[PDB]
Amino acid sequence: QKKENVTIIRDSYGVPHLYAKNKKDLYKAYGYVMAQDRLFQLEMFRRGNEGTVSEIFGEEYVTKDEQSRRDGYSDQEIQTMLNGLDRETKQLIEQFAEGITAYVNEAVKAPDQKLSKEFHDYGFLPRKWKATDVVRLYMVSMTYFMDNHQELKNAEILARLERVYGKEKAVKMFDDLVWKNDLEAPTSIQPDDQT
Amino acid sequence: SNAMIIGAKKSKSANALLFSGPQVGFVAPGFLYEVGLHSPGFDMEGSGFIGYPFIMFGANQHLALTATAGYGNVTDIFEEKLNPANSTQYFYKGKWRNMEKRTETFIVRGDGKSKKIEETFFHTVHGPVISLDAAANVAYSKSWSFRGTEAKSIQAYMKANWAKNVKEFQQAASEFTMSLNWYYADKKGNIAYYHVGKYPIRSNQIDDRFPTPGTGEYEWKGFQSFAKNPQAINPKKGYVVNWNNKPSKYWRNGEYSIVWGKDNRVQQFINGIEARGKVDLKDLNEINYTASFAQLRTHYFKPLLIKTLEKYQSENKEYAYLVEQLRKWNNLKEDKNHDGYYDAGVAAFFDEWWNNTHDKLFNDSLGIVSDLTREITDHRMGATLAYKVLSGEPTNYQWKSAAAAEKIILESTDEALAKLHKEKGEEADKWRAPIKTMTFGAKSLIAIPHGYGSKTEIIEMNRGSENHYIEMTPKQPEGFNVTPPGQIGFIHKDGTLSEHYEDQLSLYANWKFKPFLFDKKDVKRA
Ligand SMILES: [Ca+2]
Ligand SMILES: [Ca+2]
Repeated sequence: QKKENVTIIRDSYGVPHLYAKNKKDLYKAYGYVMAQDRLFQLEMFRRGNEGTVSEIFGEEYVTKDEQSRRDGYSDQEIQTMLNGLDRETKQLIEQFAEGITAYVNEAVKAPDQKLSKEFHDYGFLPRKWKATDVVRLYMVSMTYFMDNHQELKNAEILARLERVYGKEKAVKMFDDLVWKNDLEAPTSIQPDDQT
Repeated sequence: SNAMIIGAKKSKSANALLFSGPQVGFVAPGFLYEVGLHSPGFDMEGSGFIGYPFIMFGANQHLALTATAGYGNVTDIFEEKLNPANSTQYFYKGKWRNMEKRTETFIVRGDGKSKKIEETFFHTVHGPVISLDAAANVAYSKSWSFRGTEAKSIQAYMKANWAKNVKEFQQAASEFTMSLNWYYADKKGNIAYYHVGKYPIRSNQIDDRFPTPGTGEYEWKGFQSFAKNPQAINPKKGYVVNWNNKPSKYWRNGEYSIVWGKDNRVQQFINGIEARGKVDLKDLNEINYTASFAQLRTHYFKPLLIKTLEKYQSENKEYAYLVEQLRKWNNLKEDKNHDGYYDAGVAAFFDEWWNNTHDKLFNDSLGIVSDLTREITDHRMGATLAYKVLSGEPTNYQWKSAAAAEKIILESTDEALAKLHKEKGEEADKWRAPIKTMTFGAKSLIAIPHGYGSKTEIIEMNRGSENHYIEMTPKQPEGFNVTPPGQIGFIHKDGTLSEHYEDQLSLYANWKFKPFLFDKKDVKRA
């Protein structure tokens, strides 16, 4: 256990348990402990979203950075998103970023003890964080589970099938490959359970 | 990702239960971050994805929550009609429109020397341009139903953390704009399931499995009310299980229906829950173990294989033996005695039988598109079309008659057995395959390196990257969890590893767990 205004108890697995008097203090401590534990990971996840990984890891990541920038958002666009949130919520995201930044500032001042090996080996320093960067950390991972181009693959499947087999056969085959609705597919709820 | 929620009537203790199992791969430092958050009126313990200012898998004072990816239809591709005289113009609502253009500079590390490369990116009214078909005077743009609402989704998740009852949690769920399944269990015994996300109202003139013409006649017309999203509070069955399967019978997801077919991996969780009466967290862990090691094609395909071989076992002694071995096999690829080999030798036969069968079913018709169709017909969630063909159930195209299907099953058996006889011998114990292992590596699903990884090998498991098991007792959430590889990713400049870098790998590999801590008196001694 160790105390800003937030008591942090690290258990025997190193998990931090944060005891705060209010949410503003809590969310700053949350960002701080996450940066203490994971700063290089956070930095690289952010670079993934910004399309700046190739600054560190070279040409092998250029096309990935290009895709990220192609489909991503500017800082101003993200700031507009934050400005549309409830005031308190935006402020807590800002506090979280301030906590990450507090650790960054500590680490750059004592890099040999507080900056992890990957920064030393790759020869660069972590930058400070803003609330927009927190949104970037959300987007880099969550959007992966939502984003796909299967419509384009489907169009290509159908077109290739049609050019060899003709339209009527291609349509039947495609309907078996990508069905409209398989009524026998197992479901998590039943129709009569719907609210 | 998998999840289960158990209502009071199905729980041995009469307390609602929750199980989490998000599948986000295995990396060091881990994809998840575990924390305890405690301020006035807000007490919560669990994990979220790295960088998220909220818990996704865990419990507050009032409710436990988890999530699985929804696979709902939140991305559409628009086929833009390009001006043959100007490829930066597209036809939309009666007029040529100009694409928004953006130049982006990328600094690249070479060798050391840094170089600058430039790329130009385009947007239309529908979204970023992702693909060109210049030959066809077409560009493809991408519309996300959640475009510009990602921060609203963060806020919704924070509100779910702060929620104290079904009403507040459902309000938060109604504000989330991306496609997830959310699961809820509370101390009053309630459970709830929501397929969250903002689902657009599409044109009824288009086939939603393919790109939408972008000329303006087929635009989205807003987003459906959350009341039309699949959802249930206290469903009659008394539980909800999910492994990314379909929410409800008439819910559609367009181009990605390939994940929601008759043959679906959630069957492992259905089987386990239906085989039991009232359940406790130990039962849920046994179900997770089965799912984690199941050879998923066994559920529907092992009976079909047995039925075929049984017809010919009086002439072919090898088939009688295979039937006996297949019948006694528990359908798992597991290593209970930790000798480095899967325990059932017939599982190696079955794996090869399946690979041979899949190829014989489709190579002659789909070989010319297999770079795109194999990922459908041999999908990790199920092989519905193959099942329908082999079982003789109705299909739109007549892939194979029953006679041709049976010949495929037999040829695949003969080939698989011949190879095993040639290389290992005739007794099934000689066929046992070496276990496949995995490490917690340096590169996650975001496809860029974020650390140095770990070289410690553990058996591959079709399992969540973390697991929580939570019982909502009257006093507080109780239970157990594991969040490999460990909490702390820091490596000192000199190479010294945090003692908490990989100290949960053994728990994960050995089906052991650490206590879920909620009461501060427990935290201080944990
Ligand atoms: Ca779509
Ligand atoms: Ca073994």
